[PDB]
Amino acid sequence: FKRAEKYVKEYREQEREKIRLARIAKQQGSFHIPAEAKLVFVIRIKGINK
Amino acid sequence: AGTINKPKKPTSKRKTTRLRAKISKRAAEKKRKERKLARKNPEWRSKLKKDPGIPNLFPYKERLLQQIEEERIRRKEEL
Amino acid sequence: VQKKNPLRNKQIMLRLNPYASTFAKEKLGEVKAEEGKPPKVPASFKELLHEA
Amino acid sequence: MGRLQEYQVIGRHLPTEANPNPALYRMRIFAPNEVVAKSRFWYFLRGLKKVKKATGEIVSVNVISEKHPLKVKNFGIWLRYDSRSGTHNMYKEYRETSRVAAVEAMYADMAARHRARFRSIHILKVVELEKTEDVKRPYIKQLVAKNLSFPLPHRVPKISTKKIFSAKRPSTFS
Amino acid sequence: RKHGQIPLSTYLRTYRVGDIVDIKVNGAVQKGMPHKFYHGKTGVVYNVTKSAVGVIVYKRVKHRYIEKRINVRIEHVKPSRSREDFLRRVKENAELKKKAKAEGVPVQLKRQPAMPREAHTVSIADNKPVTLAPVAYETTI
Amino acid sequence: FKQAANFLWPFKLSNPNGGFRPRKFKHFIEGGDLGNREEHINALIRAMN
RNA sequence: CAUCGGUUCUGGCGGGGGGAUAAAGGCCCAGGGAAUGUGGCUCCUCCGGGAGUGUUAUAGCCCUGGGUGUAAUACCCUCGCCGGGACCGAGGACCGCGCUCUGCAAGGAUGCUGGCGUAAUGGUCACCAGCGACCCGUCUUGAAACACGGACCAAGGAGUCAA
Repeated sequence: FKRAEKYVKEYREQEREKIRLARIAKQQGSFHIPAEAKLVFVIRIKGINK
Repeated sequence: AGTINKPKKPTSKRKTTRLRAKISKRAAEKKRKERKLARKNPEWRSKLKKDPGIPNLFPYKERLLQQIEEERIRRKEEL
Repeated sequence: VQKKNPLRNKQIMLRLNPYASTFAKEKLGEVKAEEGKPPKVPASFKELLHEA
Repeated sequence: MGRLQEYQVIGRHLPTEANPNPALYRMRIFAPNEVVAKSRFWYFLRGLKKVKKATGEIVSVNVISEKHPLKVKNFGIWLRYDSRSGTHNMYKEYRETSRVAAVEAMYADMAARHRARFRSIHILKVVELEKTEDVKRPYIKQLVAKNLSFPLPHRVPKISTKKIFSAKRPSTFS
Repeated sequence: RKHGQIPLSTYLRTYRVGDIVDIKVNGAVQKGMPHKFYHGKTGVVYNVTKSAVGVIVYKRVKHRYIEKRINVRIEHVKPSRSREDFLRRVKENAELKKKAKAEGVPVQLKRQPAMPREAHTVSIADNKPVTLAPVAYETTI
Repeated sequence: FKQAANFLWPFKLSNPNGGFRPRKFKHFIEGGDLGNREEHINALIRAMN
């Protein structure tokens, strides 16, 4: 229960922190490059023939 | 020609499988042959491409020439 | 004997995650943003945005 | 070519020891989404500079919305398209309410009239004609005329396609 | 390789059993030359003799590998830098792990491949972006 | 993450509700569905799941 | 028919976040400008209307900045709620994980009711209808074709034994 509460708080804080960094860079007259993605989800959509 | 009152034998658009396969194979063989003659072709080929330019009917062509000349002078001053 | 979906059967959701009831009660999916007057866009940003 | 949005894409080469602050390149690209916009950015940047996707980064992608989508405007588009012969210039004009709508009309018109696809058209400039004296194409000059009023003869009435039979022969005057 | 005199630091390299050596055949010296094959191949030293060394090569025939023992003079063998990235690394892990165990803080000691880069902020001042068309305007001139 | 992902059996999704694009075996940039679609994978996940 | 569980299709509603803290836009404030030039003035006239002038007048428009404004809305992402429908009910005392904890939607359907109790359900055969469907062996070669055998039925009929 406590661990899930911590995880929900961490997700919300990460989202608002990314938005805040982008906004402060835009207001200081620069550009915040976000971090490249660390997780990908690969789906095989073609068959097993040839 | 008296086509309307007396038509002739119709020209069939229904192609045959033999003709389709033969045309496809001749097309592929022609593609390979033109690639070979392109690799063996001794005709001169320019590295640079002749650029078509700017159309005359573009209404802001004069302002674009102003911008290009200004940027050229700016680059010459910077260099 | 039967796999039940936690997104549909809420009893399995509270079995796997006891924090779901607290989430739904405290409305953590409807958290409003922080208060404060937002600063306006810098003029240089709009000039670069609409630069030809 | 679809519901298009204009994006500014700013990118640069990756910083190295020789160049801690490499130059930034900004382009205005019409694309259906940001992935296609970044792909077109890398394509046009490979066409001009020693930067590719593996050696560069995307600094920013922003959406450029129309300032006045409710004002009727005249747009002049200078473009280059690739045909069997080679690359050719075209100057065309469109009377639309946004640059994105002008670009969709451009893509539809070139596909209809010259069989040019999205992959073979380079949009070089899209400009606004501030004055009506800058309009050159007669099919826009007949639209920018003074006191333009015209009827609509032979208007086929819109009857539902699920209603098969009608008891009155329709009229084409409304 | 330039024609004429052979460099004499070839004779001053010491080879031991177990060392990894390349085979680069010198055209000037005909004694101790291996076959047309086994040139440009990397192997293991098993025998060290006065002017030659024995190299273990794994030749391929049909659908199997056969061990071959090739006697090559010191003219045509060169030390191979394949396992220097192993020896320097294993030494570096040895002292770094000793220091980290003495200090107390655990470390990441395995080499990691190229991870995606983190977030950072790029300033626009004095580096204002330039707008590019699909073709250069001075080129359209 | 390696242990968690290897513990997770490969997910067996259903076909997308609403289907694919008209030509599916083509890159997402060209107008198909193969390749990296970046953040647009989520709509496909809701369709396939 | 009611209450449920599994899977799934579809409709509506209430919130949150993001971007130029959407872009617009309305209503005000301060400037500037133009014509596809409004009013006015002038000249022609078939006097129906045209032509010239100039910047709002007895219409208006465009551009720039500020306020309402942390406006609304579109788009994208997301947290839930309420309906409508279809297919399915595997297991068989209890155990377990749980919750809203007298009980329960929590390790797989029960409760109420009606008609009939027989060819009614179900099955077999014959035929019609919709859809599907080339004559079997053998041979050939990589395969098909060609070629070969087959009027029909009953019985017999071909990898056995010894060393």
